[PDB]
Amino acid sequence: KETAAAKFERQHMDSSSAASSNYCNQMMKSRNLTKDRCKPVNTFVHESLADVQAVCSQKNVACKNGQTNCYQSYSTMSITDCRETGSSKYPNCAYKTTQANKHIIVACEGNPYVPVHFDASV
Ligand SMILES: O[C@H]1CO[C@H]2OCC[C@H]21
Ligand SMILES: O[C@H]1CO[C@H]2OCC[C@H]21
Repeated sequence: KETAAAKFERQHMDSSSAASSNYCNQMMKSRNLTKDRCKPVNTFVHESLADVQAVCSQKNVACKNGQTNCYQSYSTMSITDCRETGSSKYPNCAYKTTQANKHIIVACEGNPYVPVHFDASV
């Protein structure tokens, strides 16, 4: 199917600015993140693809799994955190939409060196 780079864009990119309270419910579904199960948590970045791709040349930091290919953005970015509620039960996945402005940390790989995993937001 899709590549790791493409999967990252599908799961985490939404350049279309600060996200409603129904945002995650619609987005998690439209991006096919509720196909096999209700993905517990997810984060969407409201910045241009170029700006997110540029993070691969920014601050090198350790990944949560111990690998060394993670990078933290020098500036904060507009992001939306999606967290599954308790009343949420597949195939009816319910999410809590939370907007914020924080630095993002992504793992990069390949040639071209691009984001392939969203590690965290700090
Ligand atoms: O869960 C509530 C929050 O905002 C409403 O609009 C659509 C669905 C909704
Ligand atoms: O499993 C139970 C716990 O809370 C309910 O609401 C939706 C599904 C439910």
